[PDB]
Amino acid sequence: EFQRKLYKELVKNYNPLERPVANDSQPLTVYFSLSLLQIMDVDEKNQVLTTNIWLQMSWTDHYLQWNVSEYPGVKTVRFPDGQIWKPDILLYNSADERFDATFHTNVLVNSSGHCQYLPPGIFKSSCYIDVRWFPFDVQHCKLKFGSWSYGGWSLDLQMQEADISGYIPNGEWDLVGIPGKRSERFYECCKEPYPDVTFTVTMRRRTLYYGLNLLIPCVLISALALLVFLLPADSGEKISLGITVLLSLTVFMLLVAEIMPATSDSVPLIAQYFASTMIIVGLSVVVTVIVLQYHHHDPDGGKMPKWTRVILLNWCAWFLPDLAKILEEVRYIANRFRCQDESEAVCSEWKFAACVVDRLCLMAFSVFTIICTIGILMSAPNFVEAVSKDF
Amino acid sequence: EFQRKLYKELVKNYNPLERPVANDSQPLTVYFSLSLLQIMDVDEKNQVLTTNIWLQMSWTDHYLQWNVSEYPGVKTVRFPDGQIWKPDILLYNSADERFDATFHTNVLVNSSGHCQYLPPGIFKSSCYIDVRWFPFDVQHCKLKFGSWSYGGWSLDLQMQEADISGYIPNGEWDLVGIPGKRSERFYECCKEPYPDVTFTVTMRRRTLYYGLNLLIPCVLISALALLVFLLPADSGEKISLGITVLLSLTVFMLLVAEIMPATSDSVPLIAQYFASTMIIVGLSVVVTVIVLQYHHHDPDGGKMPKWTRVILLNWCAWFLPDLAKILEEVRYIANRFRCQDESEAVCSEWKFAACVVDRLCLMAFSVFTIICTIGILMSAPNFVEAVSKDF
Amino acid sequence: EFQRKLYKELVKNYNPLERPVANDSQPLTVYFSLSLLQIMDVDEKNQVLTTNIWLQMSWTDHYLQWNVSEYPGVKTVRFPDGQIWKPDILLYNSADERFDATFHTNVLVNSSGHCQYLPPGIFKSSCYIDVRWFPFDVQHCKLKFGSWSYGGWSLDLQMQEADISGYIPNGEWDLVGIPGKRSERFYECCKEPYPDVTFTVTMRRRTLYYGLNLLIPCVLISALALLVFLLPADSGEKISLGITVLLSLTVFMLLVAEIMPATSDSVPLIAQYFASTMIIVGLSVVVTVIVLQYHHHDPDGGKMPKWTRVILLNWCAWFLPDLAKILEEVRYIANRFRCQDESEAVCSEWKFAACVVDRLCLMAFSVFTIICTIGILMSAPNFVEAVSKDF
Amino acid sequence: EFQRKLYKELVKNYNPLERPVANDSQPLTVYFSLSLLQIMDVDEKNQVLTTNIWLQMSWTDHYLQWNVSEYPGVKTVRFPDGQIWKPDILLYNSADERFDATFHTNVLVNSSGHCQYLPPGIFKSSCYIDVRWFPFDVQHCKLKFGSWSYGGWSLDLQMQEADISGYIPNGEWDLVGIPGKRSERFYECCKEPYPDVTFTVTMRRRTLYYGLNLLIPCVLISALALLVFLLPADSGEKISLGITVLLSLTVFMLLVAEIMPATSDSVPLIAQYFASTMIIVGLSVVVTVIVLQYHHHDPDGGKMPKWTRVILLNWCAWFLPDLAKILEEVRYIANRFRCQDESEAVCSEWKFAACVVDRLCLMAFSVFTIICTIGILMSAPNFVEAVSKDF
Amino acid sequence: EFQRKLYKELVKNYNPLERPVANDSQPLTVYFSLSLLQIMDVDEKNQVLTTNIWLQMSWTDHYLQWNVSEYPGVKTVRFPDGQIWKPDILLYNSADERFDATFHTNVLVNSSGHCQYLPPGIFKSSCYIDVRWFPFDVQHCKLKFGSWSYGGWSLDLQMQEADISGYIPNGEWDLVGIPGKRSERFYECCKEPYPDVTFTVTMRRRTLYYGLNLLIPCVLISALALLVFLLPADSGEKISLGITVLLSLTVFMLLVAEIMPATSDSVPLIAQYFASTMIIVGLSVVVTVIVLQYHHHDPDGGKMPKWTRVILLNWCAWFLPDLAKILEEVRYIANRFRCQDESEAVCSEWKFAACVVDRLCLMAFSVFTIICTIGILMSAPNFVEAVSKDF
Ligand SMILES: *[C@@H]1O[C@H](CO)[C@@H](O[C@@H]2O[C@H](CO)[C@@H](O)[C@H](O)[C@H]2NC(C)=O)[C@H](O)[C@H]1NC(C)=O
Ligand SMILES: *[C@@H]1O[C@H](CO)[C@@H](O[C@@H]2O[C@H](CO)[C@@H](O)[C@H](O)[C@H]2NC(C)=O)[C@H](O)[C@H]1NC(C)=O
Ligand SMILES: *[C@@H]1O[C@H](CO)[C@@H](O[C@@H]2O[C@H](CO)[C@@H](O)[C@H](O)[C@H]2NC(C)=O)[C@H](O)[C@H]1NC(C)=O
Ligand SMILES: [Ca+2]
Ligand SMILES: [Ca+2]
Ligand SMILES: [Ca+2]
Ligand SMILES: [Ca+2]
Ligand SMILES: [Ca+2]
Repeated sequence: EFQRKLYKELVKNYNPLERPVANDSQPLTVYFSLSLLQIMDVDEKNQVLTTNIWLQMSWTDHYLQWNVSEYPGVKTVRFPDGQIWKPDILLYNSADERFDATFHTNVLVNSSGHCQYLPPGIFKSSCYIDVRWFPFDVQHCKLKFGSWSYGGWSLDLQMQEADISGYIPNGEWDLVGIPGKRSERFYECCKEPYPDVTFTVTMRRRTLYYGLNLLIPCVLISALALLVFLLPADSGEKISLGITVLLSLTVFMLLVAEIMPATSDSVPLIAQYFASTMIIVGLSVVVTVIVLQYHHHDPDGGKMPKWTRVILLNWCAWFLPDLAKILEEVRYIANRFRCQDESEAVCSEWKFAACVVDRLCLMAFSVFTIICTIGILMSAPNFVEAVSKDF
Repeated sequence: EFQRKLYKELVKNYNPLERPVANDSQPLTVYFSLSLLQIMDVDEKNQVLTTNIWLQMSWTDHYLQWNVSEYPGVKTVRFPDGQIWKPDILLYNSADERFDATFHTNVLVNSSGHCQYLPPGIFKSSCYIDVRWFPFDVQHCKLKFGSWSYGGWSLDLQMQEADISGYIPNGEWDLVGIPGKRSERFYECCKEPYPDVTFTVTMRRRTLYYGLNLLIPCVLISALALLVFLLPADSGEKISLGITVLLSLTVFMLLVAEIMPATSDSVPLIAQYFASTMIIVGLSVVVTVIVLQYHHHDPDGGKMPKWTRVILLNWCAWFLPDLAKILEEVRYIANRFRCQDESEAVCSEWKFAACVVDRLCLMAFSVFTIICTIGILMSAPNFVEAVSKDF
Repeated sequence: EFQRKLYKELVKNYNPLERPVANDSQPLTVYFSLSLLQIMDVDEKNQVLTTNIWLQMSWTDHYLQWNVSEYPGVKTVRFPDGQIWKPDILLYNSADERFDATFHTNVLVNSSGHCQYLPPGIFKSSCYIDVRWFPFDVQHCKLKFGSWSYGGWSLDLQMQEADISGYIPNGEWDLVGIPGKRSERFYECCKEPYPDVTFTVTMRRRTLYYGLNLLIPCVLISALALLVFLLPADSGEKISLGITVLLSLTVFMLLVAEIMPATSDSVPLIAQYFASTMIIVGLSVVVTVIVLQYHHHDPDGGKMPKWTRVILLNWCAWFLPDLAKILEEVRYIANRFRCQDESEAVCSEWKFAACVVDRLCLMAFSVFTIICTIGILMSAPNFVEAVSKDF
Repeated sequence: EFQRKLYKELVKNYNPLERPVANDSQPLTVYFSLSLLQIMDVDEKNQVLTTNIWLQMSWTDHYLQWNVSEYPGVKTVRFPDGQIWKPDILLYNSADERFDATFHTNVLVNSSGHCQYLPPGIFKSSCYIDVRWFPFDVQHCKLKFGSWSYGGWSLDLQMQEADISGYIPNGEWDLVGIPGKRSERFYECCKEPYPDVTFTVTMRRRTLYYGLNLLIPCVLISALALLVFLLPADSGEKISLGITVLLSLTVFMLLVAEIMPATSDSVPLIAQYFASTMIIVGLSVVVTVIVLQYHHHDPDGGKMPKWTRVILLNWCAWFLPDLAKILEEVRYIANRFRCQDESEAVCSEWKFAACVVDRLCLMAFSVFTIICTIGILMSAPNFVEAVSKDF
Repeated sequence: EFQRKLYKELVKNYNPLERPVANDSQPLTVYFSLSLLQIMDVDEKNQVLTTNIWLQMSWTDHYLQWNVSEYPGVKTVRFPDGQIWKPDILLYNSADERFDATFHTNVLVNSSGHCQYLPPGIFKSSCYIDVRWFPFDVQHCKLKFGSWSYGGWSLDLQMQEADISGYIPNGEWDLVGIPGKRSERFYECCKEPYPDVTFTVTMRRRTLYYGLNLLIPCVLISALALLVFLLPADSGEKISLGITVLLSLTVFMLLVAEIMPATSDSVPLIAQYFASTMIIVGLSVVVTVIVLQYHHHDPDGGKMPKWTRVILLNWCAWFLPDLAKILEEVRYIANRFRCQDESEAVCSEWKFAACVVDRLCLMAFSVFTIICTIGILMSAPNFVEAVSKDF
């Protein structure tokens, strides 16, 4: 009975289009804050960040002042979108295709004339994502808020501390904080200045999934490709293994390339690792070809180099009537056998050379693989941190 | 003729913006309920739940009271969205990009002044999905409803029992119930408190599809990889089989990783199983390399260890003129043959050692595989339940 | 000149919110029909049906009655959405995220007061799809229409026969008919009853695509895997073939699982077929291992079982001075040769055993494959029908 | 100053809901045309066509007539959507989920009372796509326009020639023309007739991409699978090659099936080609098995057929004291050698038979492949055309 | 207090529908500019460009002129969408499905009557993308702006220089500039002319990602396929390697075809490279078949060509009582041995021929591969530029 009379009274001569103030040349103060319920999702490929937040706008209005004595028991009044005045605050860097995801909600007012506006939102923003240290990476995403048609001479934004109290953990990221900052900028459009409020979300990725799904299989594959050397040449399965491994590695590179963005600013870590692995395996294939070349060789058809063989041997050693016709034919067959034996002995020497080559290159490749893996993974700053918590 | 007159009369001096009550300081009561037609879908990857429900809001209005004697035969009247007052009840935890999926429908009123509002909706909600026990998993999804600009001093929500009578079975989940709960919370925004109504859907996954599509092939693949040992070394297909199996297993891991979320909170069961399988197969490859190492070996080039061979043998046994020239040459060839025979015998000893190694490691790996499979699958609490119904 | 005057006259004292009738307590009659232009699409995975239809609502209005003599030459008048009264008829079981796809169009009226409303629509509906007999399957999809805030005491729905005259063939389904049915239900919300109109679309899938793309390759793959037996053990390609076939079959199972829903209500046919095929091929691999076990075997190292060999043989047969030194050495070498020959003969016996095993298991597996394929495909009721038309 | 007065004057007593005419019983004439800027896209799978066009509606209005002498210098006036009357012309066969993609724009008027309305649009339409001759295919897509609530007695549509002057080439299709046609139809809804305007777009696909990406690899794969015959049986790589080729072909069939619709109306060309290729390769595998069967064969274990061998040979030929003990033992070993030689000779005969089988079946399969490829590709009507322009 | 009075005064007799000018026949001037914040994304497949920009419209209005002395301290006033007049400027070539992505914002005015309108937007445009030189490619995308219902006689567009000051680098493209141009066109719709403003964005792709992900593996694969020749025929892994490589190359072609559009206008570079690689590898397979044909060959079964062998040899050379019975049998066995030796020697000659063929074709294919790679990659104009910056 009093609420109705008050509602009649307030909009007697109102006009939403005016900035409500006692002095027309004195700027108005608006307190702007953010509240962050959830980190909905992150997309590296498209470079977008989806978040669920509540804005918080507060400002005092002169006209909507009423006395509590004449109107009893009524403390708070509400007004919808178009009936009163609201600041047209919205996101500068959006990717929503509608550009304003705010669900227009009510406005609360109390006798002094204060006014609150907490519009929720599922906001999409255009971060700049970097993968120089993927998966051991930390990301900085800035949300930039400000007014559009109102400037410093006519509006004045002041920042309050954000709110992470209701924050719900995501399960794929860790939140340090969302520090805020105010600035005044000078756009090449207009005379008067324009302020802005920037909140810088810091996130750290939890690496258990990407550590138990990518890295461990990669190291195991490298181990398997190292294990090829020991397989003796007699078994014909010496090179099918390596080629199958390379095909598997190619599949793996497809997988990882799908889940990463195409940024040419800086080369990523995981790409360095994959490149090293493929080069190592290719050199393994080449060495294996050399080995099978030495192993199969006709002693009578060819000969042997000197310097190579002697150096190889040194390195290995340090590391490790009618009766007359009868006689004639028997002599012949025995000589045949002796020649065969000598040929076989030379072949055996060839084979020993092949085995020593195998062993030497095996040790070399094991050392190279171990060193490269360790160095590449140590290169990441956050590694020491990420392994202490996630594991 | 009377309907028209009533409609004229009721909106003579109405204003939608007022909370309709006899006493302005006395709070209003609103009865809120839910009805659940269908569980539209669930998405583990994005962690979202899509449901089809009918809200149920009921409250009494003082102004829309009319006498039935003067207006005859008219019992119920209807009012659209903006003409009368409605509570702005909406979902707190939404993922719709429009944030309010409710299809604004009519409002029904009867002479006492009671009012009903049943707006339907395809609601999306941000559950927290867990896969610690996938596929034998049970999920708890909470839907949180409440008002936005109205508090306890001005509105009072009371909960009625939900409705699963019209529920349509999904074919991929089982519904236990949707218990509801009321609470009062204190947000770091405002002085007065705010209530909320939370419904906790419990779902259990039916495992026939995921049991006949994933687990059975995995066990069969492990069996095939066990069957490699028995393949004798003479056939060159001893290691191509295992490597092909590993490539297939990698493909399988791709498949499963696509259909699972990237949560680092806790390691999942199926990942434990896959890790065990890949480690087992890798050790199988290594053992096979060792076997082919022993089998192919030059007796004259090398020798044999003692402790290893004797222990191996024990374990196996418990488990299982010119005429003179003629004579000279004949003597020579016979001695050659005897030496060849001795070499062959030593080679045979090597081969027997290889076979016994094969058998021993085969039994060891069979035991390990069986034990690990059984233990990993027993680890799931719900297993005993899920196998009784689904199968 | 007369149209304008009529339009002025009709809305002189109108109000869209009243149910237009002579008697306020007498219910109104509404004739509701459907017309079906196209079956836009079907999605098994999400269980949705997308259709293009035209509603048909007809009802008489008392107020919009005018005399044709005073207003000459004007027969039909039109009214847009909010100016007159329309029944809020909409789909009960929708999946559109907007929940009302109807494109609000005009309303036609003629002097007696009759009114037509044909709003088009691309409607999405939540069918219950079943794949127990895929691809030889028939589907029943129900569209449920009714009013929301109007009941029997205040509205009365009557059904007319649907319209398939304009129906456009799809190319992937066949339409039998869309029988309609009326019912009155009692929802656990309200006192008065509520009617509903349900149209049951029946569809049959045309199988040429899925018969020439899935089944034929499957049978050919089974044939190829049968052809492995005949490959003699000497060629080392006896088991690579089968394993490659199994990998291909796994790929095929991936393909089919992608295009099918995850319903645990009932096991599907195609899954039965695939399971049978994989089990058959696995037993083939095992048999091949056994064969290569017998073929490669040292006669001197081991011996032979009796019962197995004799039974195998029976089944096959039914189915199919210095001179003294010279003499000594010659004697020795000849004895050596004789022993070698005997060993070779025993080896030949082993090999013959392997070949007979091959043949027997080949026939067994051919019989099993043929019988299972024929039985599984006959199991489908619609098969006899689907092969008469589609092929 | 005059524009304002004119705008006041015109809407003094207007009502958008009336059909504007001098005579109420005389029908109105509307000139309807289309203009086609771009062929946005085509989707075979869903059977949809996305286009960018400008409608062109023209009609004369009686009320908006003004004298140019009293109002000077003002020639054209503009009116937005709801202020004046417009015909509710829209697409009959749409797939947009909003059903009317027209961007409501202004309306232009000139003193005589003529009125223009050119609303742009990105229209989606439900073509009927056919792939009987893919990729050498020509497509007919019909766009059907007409009014909804206005008939012949009240509206009269007349068609003007379309406009392809601004047409922008797509790069994946070629446009012949868009002939238009008018018709009057009799829907089973209503008494009065209803006209319609149908434009029939004709498109021809440019085949360079699909000719250099699909066909050429297919023919090369068939060539490689032909090249298997020449590989001699001694090299164990005779059947791995063919099976790998078959796996590749399966992958290719997956690729092509993804990019084609599931229409069972008629079998497509590319499917015929793939079926022929797979059957050819399967018979190749079978022949290879036969060859390896003959090549490996124990002469003593078995014998040889007569008719087959003789016919094969003909076709090939047309196409292409103590001393006594010493003597005894020597006799024995020599007889042994002679028997071995005879066995080897019989084996050689077997091998020659295998080689001749290889050659004969090779020529047969080459002839079959060439003939089938040529015939299948000639079968397409448009082939001769498509190869003259695209290449 | 003055703002309110001014707002009352200005809209006393306003009408948004009039073009505001002193003279009704004199055209109005509008200054149009663009500002470019970000290049959101590019899609080659669908041929679309997504950008984030700010329009800039400026024009003077006669009615909204007020004196600053009477109204003190108020300099700028604001007006929302429908209250005042705005030019309906929008994109001609759009792909948004809503066709106008502009977020309608306020309008700023100052006493002289000047008016600004800066509506932001995430605009989608239909470029024409070309891949003739992918990845070393430069793209020209034109954005075409203009008015719809207003012409030269009634509106006059003038262009200001664009703004790239706030431009944010993308990380996948480089921006040269966005030159603008004005034109007057004559559409086949209307009498009066219509202007337009076209901005031509130039972009250059940064190639590090596509250079380290595609090209390097391709060259390594070609190297591996070259390395097959050196593998001696004795090892049975001579052709499995090449076929596995071809399968990998097919997978790679799938990958690249997915990420490229299906434009038949002109053949692309990367396709030329892939075609060359596959042809080279196929000829490699054929050569390998020839080699294995010569290597395995029965000397007694056949003979040798003359011209081929002699030319091959020249090119290689330039490049690089009872006792009588005893005697009889001994004679026999010795003759047997001699014949065997001669056969073996002829076989050795065959094998040497095979090896020389291997070497010659190896050098030929290495030369061909090197030349083709170098020539194909040099063919790109931008290559020399792109390698200087990106690397
Ligand atoms: C109306 O709302 C304002 C906004 O909070 C209230 O003003 C606050 O009052 C408390 C009480 O001492 C102060 O601590 C705060 O500093 C005040 N706000 C600000 C921004 O300074 C006010 O009390 C409310 N009630 C009335 C009747 O005005
Ligand atoms: C108003 O618009 C109409 C529509 O075009 C104009 O009428 C055309 O005038 C030309 C000039 O001779 C004729 O060739 C056309 O045939 C006319 N249109 C039609 C549909 O017949 C008219 O000139 C314009 N101006 C005025 C003042 O009416
Ligand atoms: C209102 O806005 C106009 C638009 O800029 C202002 O006019 C500009 O004034 C400066 C000052 O000398 C000139 O350099 C510009 O050339 C003017 N604009 C144009 C388009 O020529 C004007 O000063 C503003 N204030 C008032 C009171 O009119
Ligand atoms: Ca992510
Ligand atoms: Ca699921
Ligand atoms: Ca389907
Ligand atoms: Ca296409
Ligand atoms: Ca791109």
